[PDB]
Amino acid sequence: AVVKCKPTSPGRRHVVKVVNPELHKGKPFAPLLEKNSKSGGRNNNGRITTRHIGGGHKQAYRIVDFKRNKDGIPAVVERLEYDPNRSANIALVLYKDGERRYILAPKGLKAGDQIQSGVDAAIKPGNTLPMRNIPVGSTVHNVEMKPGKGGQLARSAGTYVQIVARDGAYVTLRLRSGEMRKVEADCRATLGEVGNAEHMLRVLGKAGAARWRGVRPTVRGTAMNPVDHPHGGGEGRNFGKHPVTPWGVQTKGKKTRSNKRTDKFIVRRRS
Amino acid sequence: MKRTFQPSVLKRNRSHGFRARMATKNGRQVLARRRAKGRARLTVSK
RNA sequence: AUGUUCUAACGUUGACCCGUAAUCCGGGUUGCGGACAGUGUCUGGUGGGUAGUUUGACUGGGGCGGUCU
RNA sequence: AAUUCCUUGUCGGGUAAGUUCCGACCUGCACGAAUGGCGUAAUGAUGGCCAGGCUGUCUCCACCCGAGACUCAGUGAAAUU
RNA sequence: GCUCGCCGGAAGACCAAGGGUUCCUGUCCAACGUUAAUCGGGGCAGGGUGAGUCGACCCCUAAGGCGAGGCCGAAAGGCGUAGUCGAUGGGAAACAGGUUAAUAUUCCUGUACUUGGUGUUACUGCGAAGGGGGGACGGAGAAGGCUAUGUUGGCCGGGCGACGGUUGUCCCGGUUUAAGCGUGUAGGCUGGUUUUCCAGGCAAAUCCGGAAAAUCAAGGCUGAGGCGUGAUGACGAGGCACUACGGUGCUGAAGCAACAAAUGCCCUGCUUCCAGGAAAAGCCUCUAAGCAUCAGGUAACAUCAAAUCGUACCCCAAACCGACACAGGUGGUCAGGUAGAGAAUACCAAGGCGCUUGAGAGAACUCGGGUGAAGGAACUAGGCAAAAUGGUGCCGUAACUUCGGGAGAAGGCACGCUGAUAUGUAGGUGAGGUCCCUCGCGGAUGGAGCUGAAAUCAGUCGAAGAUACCAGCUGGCUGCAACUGUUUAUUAAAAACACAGCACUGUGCAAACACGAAAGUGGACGUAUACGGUGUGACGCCUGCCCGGUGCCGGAAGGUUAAUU
RNA sequence: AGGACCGAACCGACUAAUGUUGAAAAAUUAGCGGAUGACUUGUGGCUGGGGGUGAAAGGCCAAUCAAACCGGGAGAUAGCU
RNA sequence: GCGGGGUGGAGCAGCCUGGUAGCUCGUCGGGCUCAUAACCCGAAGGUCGUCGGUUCAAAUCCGGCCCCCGCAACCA
Ligand SMILES: [Mg+2]
Ligand SMILES: [Mg+2]
Ligand SMILES: [Mg+2]
Ligand SMILES: [Mg+2]
Ligand SMILES: [Mg+2]
Ligand SMILES: [Mg+2]
Ligand SMILES: [Mg+2]
Ligand SMILES: [Mg+2]
Ligand SMILES: [Mg+2]
Ligand SMILES: [Mg+2]
Ligand SMILES: [Mg+2]
Ligand SMILES: [Mg+2]
Ligand SMILES: [Mg+2]
Ligand SMILES: [Mg+2]
Ligand SMILES: [Mg+2]
Ligand SMILES: [Mg+2]
Ligand SMILES: [Mg+2]
Ligand SMILES: [Mg+2]
Ligand SMILES: [Mg+2]
Ligand SMILES: [Mg+2]
Ligand SMILES: [Mg+2]
Ligand SMILES: [Mg+2]
Ligand SMILES: [Mg+2]
Ligand SMILES: [Mg+2]
Ligand SMILES: [Mg+2]
Ligand SMILES: [Mg+2]
Ligand SMILES: [Mg+2]
Ligand SMILES: [Mg+2]
Ligand SMILES: [Mg+2]
Ligand SMILES: [Mg+2]
Ligand SMILES: [Mg+2]
Ligand SMILES: [Mg+2]
Ligand SMILES: [Mg+2]
Ligand SMILES: [Mg+2]
Ligand SMILES: [Mg+2]
Ligand SMILES: [Mg+2]
Ligand SMILES: [Mg+2]
Ligand SMILES: [Mg+2]
Ligand SMILES: [Mg+2]
Ligand SMILES: [Mg+2]
Ligand SMILES: [Mg+2]
Ligand SMILES: [Mg+2]
Ligand SMILES: [Mg+2]
Ligand SMILES: [Mg+2]
Ligand SMILES: [Mg+2]
Ligand SMILES: [Mg+2]
Ligand SMILES: [Mg+2]
Ligand SMILES: [Mg+2]
Ligand SMILES: [Mg+2]
Ligand SMILES: [Mg+2]
Ligand SMILES: [Mg+2]
Ligand SMILES: [Mg+2]
Ligand SMILES: [Mg+2]
Ligand SMILES: [Mg+2]
Ligand SMILES: [Mg+2]
Ligand SMILES: [Mg+2]
Ligand SMILES: [Mg+2]
Ligand SMILES: [Mg+2]
Ligand SMILES: [Mg+2]
Repeated sequence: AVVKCKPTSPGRRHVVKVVNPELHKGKPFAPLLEKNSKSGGRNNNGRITTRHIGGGHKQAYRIVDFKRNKDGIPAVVERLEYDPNRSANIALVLYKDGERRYILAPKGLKAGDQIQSGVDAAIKPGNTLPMRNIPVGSTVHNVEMKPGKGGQLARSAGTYVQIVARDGAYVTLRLRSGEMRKVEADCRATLGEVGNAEHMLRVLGKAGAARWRGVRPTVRGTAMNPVDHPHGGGEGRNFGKHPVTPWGVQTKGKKTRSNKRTDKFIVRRRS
Repeated sequence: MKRTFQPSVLKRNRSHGFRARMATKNGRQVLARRRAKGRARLTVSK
């Protein structure tokens, strides 16, 4: 549910919170946790390679099952959990053989719901099948791009793909971007949409809330000196040049895709 | 006011000590120069 | 010269086996691509991203104007 | 007008008297709509202006208490030439 | 030595880091010491640091470093796997009293504890480079229960006062005791227990996970404090005897209770929130290969071992960082009284100091303060500076507003002491007794003592009762930036930067993009509700016309046009 | 509850005066701002010079910064003093 | 200081590249209408800022003057 904070201080006036009462209040399932320490956006040369990354809260990594290859064995949803590592919530599921795993939580999934993977699974949200076995027109998420590799497409809160066509060995997918893409029919997908669609309605409200998420400030190129950035310079507010990145490439319209290896799979670009 | 030299024996030894010098070709060139010059104290190691 | 089809070069940041106590690497089996991609030499375009430099003299101070055979 | 040269524009307010301030006017040298326009409660060691209190800020200084300056003994510089 | 003054959330004490003999004694005073020096952190000589338990080392890992092979690179080299290092983090165990000139949880005295070896006994399934558990984790908040600690009474020992009074409702001092071991408490958490099964935990497992059944309800785990013992002891005022008159020797009373009470402890708890909160070993358990009257395991005794290195002294400083015995800088720990909300402030304790030139004088002028007739911003670029305001309770409070604010708006009134209510009240705390019980560290009753606001009424002193210290000036109109934040170390703190929000635009994952001759790495163990770039800058009302130029995007006939031939 | 309020420690640096051969190559005194957070701080680590890092001031990178320091080319060159 | 412009009543061409004044609107005359506007048909109207120079000949080319626009007017 989406709740607007009362303006008892100027940092609270604009805050809008997404509060989900279904989420587990306790600690996560410890056998499926590992550490993931922070980078500051620095590579193995030690240099900043992605700007504006630093600080924020410590976070444990939850091992999420994006492969969904434990076929033929039913699982029951134990609880939904907050995952700091992504926009979607995750669900702890218990397989009938006694194994527990985390999955991405689809829309509508609640504790006690039964799920299954494999060729003979029912066409029901949270069930995973090869897209050969999934009806054309279906909404799916967590879509594999290569068979066995694990889901890579439509994993963010509220996302999904539509299976628009099936032609031999391949299915055509409409992606959230608007791209039409071919994928091998043996690739798995999970029925339904990713949950937590209200994610996008949140309003952080204040500068510090972005700092908590490990985002450091952006300084505009036009606020700099010429030595620092192409936009830098001027006595007063001046510009008078075509917008570019800090490294001099045009940054308002110029296309940057260059991958002739994967062009064959793209039926229609997002446009 | 806080001045530039803030001593730490661990940082001294790790930064400029004999083993640090020996670890790289350019460090070994430092030692070679200092031996050739005939320095009494090759490194900060004490 | 296009178009298709193929596999056998080449790709794989799919899976699985082995070295092996190892998310490296290599070998193996398979799948998927496939003479494309990518790389080398040559070549047109673009290229203040970067570099080296040039940007005259006269002049009732210099600039600006004017001049220069 | 953080923008207006002419300019202390003009008219009104506030003052005995106001090149500043506030409100109008439009004749915009040379405002203007995300190099955003116009508003805006709250906020500000932010710029302007007005009042009450308060005062040695001032008319216009006086006196006092201490540390130096001054004399004595000891030690003992400097720039410069 | 006596007086005086100063610090006392420090200018006292204890450390770490850093330093290194500055420590303690004798001796010397040339140089050092901003003066003299008999003195010294100075010179010279001698002395002084004692550990199974404190720390290091050691075991374990974080970020990170190095890195067999490997991959890559003219060379040098780069990157990285297996590994191996790397604390600022996890991992056994000791306390009290006494002692030196100078060390002490180290010496000594008393009383403990821990881990390993080895042996005798009694049993007995042991076995890991593997599985599982545990270690093991956030912020804020709220309490209850305690204690350190203090206060007062009682008790004990001393006093009966330089000047009126002072055998008391009087004055001064003491009233201290550990670890350990027993107890298992206030409180926290958790149903036990037994059977049967089983696509899981890289193989197995009796372990863990799951499933189905019995059975029964108290099982267990954790835990401050208290209490008991340790302790017939230790310590103890003060007296007494020496004295080398510095100090040693000797002895030794009382040693309780109530109340108050931490920011410490229970508490790694509990409640709640979103930003979702290390790792590995020790440790516990399970088995595999193996071994099987052998090892191995476990228990109980008995012995033996616990090496090495640090340990002086300074440490908010004259010993460290600042060229100085330099108004500077420097992490952690301790936390007495009265007043107070308080770690503010004032005065004090314990403790420590008077800051290494003095003596006079009492000119101008400079510095830091005090007070000022009448006036009251006339000063000045400008109320700059100073003056003023200041507490608590109550009454009261405007425009405007995003309904939170504005607001401590503004303005006002009370305030000391003494008595009464009430020889001390409401409250808090609670002894004995009285009972009850699954007899405890139990319950109920009960109220002794102890503590103790706040108010009203009545008096009363002063010029003045928030008397000192301490402690908002306030209002009106306006520009700019929404706000909190950031910035030119050392002349600019702002209207600049950032910001939540907005928009454009790239990017389909081997993403774009960035660092890298490369291999790789970041982006991200993310996936378009995601990431990157660019502009704008909360919110409200909105954001008009122009594609000629110049960029970009799309097209692709025609012309022109490279290497090539 | 809160980048809430008032206020010590702590972090900072708005005003004045002093100092300016300083007590000090950036301080002191009196006032001043934040003070549960985009806070502050210890210990270790990482990024290297046309390079880093920068809530952006050409700031900072050992009292040095519109291109650090050190050594070398090196007795650079100097129609200039 | 440096560029630019002064052409029928209005706005605007013709200047370069000497001989030659165009365009749209307005004006006037006739029509259409009951009248007016509209609309139709026919006309008139700038020796070209002024003054000189040059040339066989000047809107034109050169110079002065007058007028009206720009720009520039700086560093201590
Ligand atoms: Mg994240
Ligand atoms: Mg942004
Ligand atoms: Mg700038
Ligand atoms: Mg540039
Ligand atoms: Mg400008
Ligand atoms: Mg250039
Ligand atoms: Mg050259
Ligand atoms: Mg040049
Ligand atoms: Mg010249
Ligand atoms: Mg003016
Ligand atoms: Mg006036
Ligand atoms: Mg006005
Ligand atoms: Mg503007
Ligand atoms: Mg627009
Ligand atoms: Mg003298
Ligand atoms: Mg104090
Ligand atoms: Mg010595
Ligand atoms: Mg001494
Ligand atoms: Mg002498
Ligand atoms: Mg002397
Ligand atoms: Mg000495
Ligand atoms: Mg490592
Ligand atoms: Mg390496
Ligand atoms: Mg090697
Ligand atoms: Mg190790
Ligand atoms: Mg340590
Ligand atoms: Mg001592
Ligand atoms: Mg007590
Ligand atoms: Mg506290
Ligand atoms: Mg000591
Ligand atoms: Mg000092
Ligand atoms: Mg001194
Ligand atoms: Mg500090
Ligand atoms: Mg005097
Ligand atoms: Mg004075
Ligand atoms: Mg005064
Ligand atoms: Mg007066
Ligand atoms: Mg008076
Ligand atoms: Mg005046
Ligand atoms: Mg005057
Ligand atoms: Mg003032
Ligand atoms: Mg004052
Ligand atoms: Mg104004
Ligand atoms: Mg602001
Ligand atoms: Mg601020
Ligand atoms: Mg400055
Ligand atoms: Mg990658
Ligand atoms: Mg802006
Ligand atoms: Mg703006
Ligand atoms: Mg606050
Ligand atoms: Mg600062
Ligand atoms: Mg300043
Ligand atoms: Mg101060
Ligand atoms: Mg504030
Ligand atoms: Mg405050
Ligand atoms: Mg510097
Ligand atoms: Mg250079
Ligand atoms: Mg040379
Ligand atoms: Mg020379």
